[PDB]
Amino acid sequence: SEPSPYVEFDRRQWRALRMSTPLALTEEELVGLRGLGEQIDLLEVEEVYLPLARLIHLQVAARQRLFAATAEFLGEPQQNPDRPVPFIIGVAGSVAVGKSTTARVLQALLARWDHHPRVDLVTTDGFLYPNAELQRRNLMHRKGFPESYNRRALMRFVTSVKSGSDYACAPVYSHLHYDIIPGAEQVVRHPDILILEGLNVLQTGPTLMVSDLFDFSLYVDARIEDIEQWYVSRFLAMRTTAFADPESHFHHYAAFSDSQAVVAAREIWRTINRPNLVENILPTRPRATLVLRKDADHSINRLRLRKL
Amino acid sequence: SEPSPYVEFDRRQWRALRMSTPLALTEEELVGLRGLGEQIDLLEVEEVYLPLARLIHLQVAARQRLFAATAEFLGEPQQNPDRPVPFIIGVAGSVAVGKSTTARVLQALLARWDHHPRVDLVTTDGFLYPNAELQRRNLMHRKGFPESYNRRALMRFVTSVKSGSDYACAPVYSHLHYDIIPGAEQVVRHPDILILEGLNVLQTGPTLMVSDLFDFSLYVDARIEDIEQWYVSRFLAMRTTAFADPESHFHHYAAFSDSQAVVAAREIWRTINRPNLVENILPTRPRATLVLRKDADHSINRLRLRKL
Ligand SMILES: CC(C)(COP(=O)(O)OP(=O)(O)OC[C@H]1O[C@@H](n2cnc3c(N)ncnc32)[C@H](O)[C@@H]1OP(=O)(O)O)[C@@H](O)C(=O)NCCC(=O)NCCSSCCO
Ligand SMILES: CC(C)(COP(=O)(O)OP(=O)(O)OC[C@H]1O[C@@H](n2cnc3c(N)ncnc32)[C@H](O)[C@@H]1OP(=O)(O)O)[C@@H](O)C(=O)NCCC(=O)NCCSSCCO
Repeated sequence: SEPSPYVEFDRRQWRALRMSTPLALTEEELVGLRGLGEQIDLLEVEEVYLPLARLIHLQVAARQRLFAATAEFLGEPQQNPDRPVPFIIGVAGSVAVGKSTTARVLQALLARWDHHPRVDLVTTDGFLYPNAELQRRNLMHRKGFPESYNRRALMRFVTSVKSGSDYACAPVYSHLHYDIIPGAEQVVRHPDILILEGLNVLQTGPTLMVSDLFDFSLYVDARIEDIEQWYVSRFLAMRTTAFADPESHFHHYAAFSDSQAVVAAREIWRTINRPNLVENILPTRPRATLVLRKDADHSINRLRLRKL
Repeated sequence: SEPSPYVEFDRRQWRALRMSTPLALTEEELVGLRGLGEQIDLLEVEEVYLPLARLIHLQVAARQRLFAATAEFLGEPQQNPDRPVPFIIGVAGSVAVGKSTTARVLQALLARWDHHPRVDLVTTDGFLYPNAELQRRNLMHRKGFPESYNRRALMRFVTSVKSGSDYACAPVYSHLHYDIIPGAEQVVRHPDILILEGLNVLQTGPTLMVSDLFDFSLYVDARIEDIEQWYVSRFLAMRTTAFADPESHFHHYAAFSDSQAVVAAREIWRTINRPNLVENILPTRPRATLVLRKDADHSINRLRLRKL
């Protein structure tokens, strides 16, 4: 036998940990959060996301006590009871694994908490370098990799917010144009909770990084072959959604046949997304507070929690 | 202007943070902790180590609330009020920087806390591979480097203790024989606080490591040229202490002249200790909760605290 920092759960065990947590989300609101391909329904929100929201609100008060201790030690004032220390959450995972929806659902739940906390959600792609700058660094084929984001700027952003700033700015990325939007900004004003979602978020290193500022993090996981399947399938579905727009950077993909589309999508997975997942994303899975394991049908039926 | 995760202090500012913290250490007890070359006196213990001990005891209660939240969420019992969750402390730094004394002094202070906590101290060299095994891996010239320790065993040890085990074993290293002592063990029995001191301790990576289990850590820092100076000087002093013992693995060093000794000590610093410090130890300085900066005279007159 051997001791471990983690505790594994199946949905039956984890759903019981919901207790009385109310369900403040309608089936229609879920739709507004549901991403293309995603199978998440209100049942999963009850048996999986509600226990998560509970665990997170238990730790928010606790986390603040810790920051209180340091404040006390330093002989500082105290804390405007209504302008606390932002609880930062990191959501990571591979492209097409569902992390985007997971973060949006988590934000909706936490925000509808009795004390109605101001909960902001920022995706890291707003921190991607503009295509022209990526071109400069010869990184257009490495878009999504750690070095494709302005990690300095990202770290400055999260640091500014958790340090108690009145406001902090983040650039905005346009998936439609496949590039940063000139002049656009997302202003975050001292939220009570900040969710940061991106491929890169849990990465660690020789310098203090955004992951070192997280008070809680989740990794959305799945069999790599399944994620590729979801990616390719989402790619074919996009021919009639995003790619169908004449303004789309990838509008030429709309006319691909099922066959040509699979070939193109598989190649991008093989040369860009798979390498990034295997080399940079997966290695960060061990440090996540909670790992959500999804089955081939996108169903979350297993979880791994870090008690230590 | 720019926000930061750290707050810098000079001794004048930091010593004021002592408040009423009692001094339960005699000048003679300090001697029993003082390492060869070290200049630490009771004044430094009051202006620097006492504020540290205070800050640590404020965070111990706070840290436990956090583990309490998770226990509550999981619907577990509660916690024998007298067999809690061990607060783990990491102490890192270069060879000859004084980290060994710093850890021993910290242990003495914390243990003499009103509620008399059971405080254990474990140095990582007990986890060094035996010379014969180092020979096997061709690492005898890399002794001290991360790959020279059994990190798997070390992680198992710290994990076992923080997980609440009744007892955990650690091998024992003999500096006199420059090797692991066959059959020797240090038994740690559910301490309230465990201090882990070693060159490697704050290292991070692709797997969950000992640093991920620390609730607080300190890095003992200094100008690299000063540390080399301290190393060489300690080396010459050892000719009449440790090396003077016929049983010493390095007994041949006792007969070196000042000149030959400096040459030998400088070469080891250049080929082993300096490379390790620069490549593996220093890069971990950013993640330490508290950095103790020492001047050429070993004096600690600056500190960097991680509030975030
Ligand atoms: C741009 C980048 C780095 C963005 O990374 P993300 O972490 O946002 O990827 P993720 O899979 O989480 O996508 C997030 C959302 O972004 C959507 N999206 C991604 N690419 C596009 C797109 N080109 N047009 C419209 N929507 C898109 C995707 O459908 C998600 O929507 P939902 O919120 O409704 O679920 C990534 O998509 C990428 O391009 N990686 C490497 C290069 C690559 O894959 N190129 C192929 C481009 S055409 S395939 C578009 C669907 O993947
Ligand atoms: C074995 C190892 C990895 C141990 O690392 P540590 O983190 O314990 O080094 P650190 O500088 O903290 O030494 C801790 C104590 O260990 C003592 N010590 C180190 N080497 C020896 C020794 N050979 N004989 C007796 N005492 C020794 C040192 O004087 C400290 O005593 P205090 O508690 O009184 O301060 C390291 O000393 C080493 O050998 N590194 C690379 C190879 C090397 O430097 N070889 C030269 C050996 S002769 S020089 C002995 C003094 O450095």
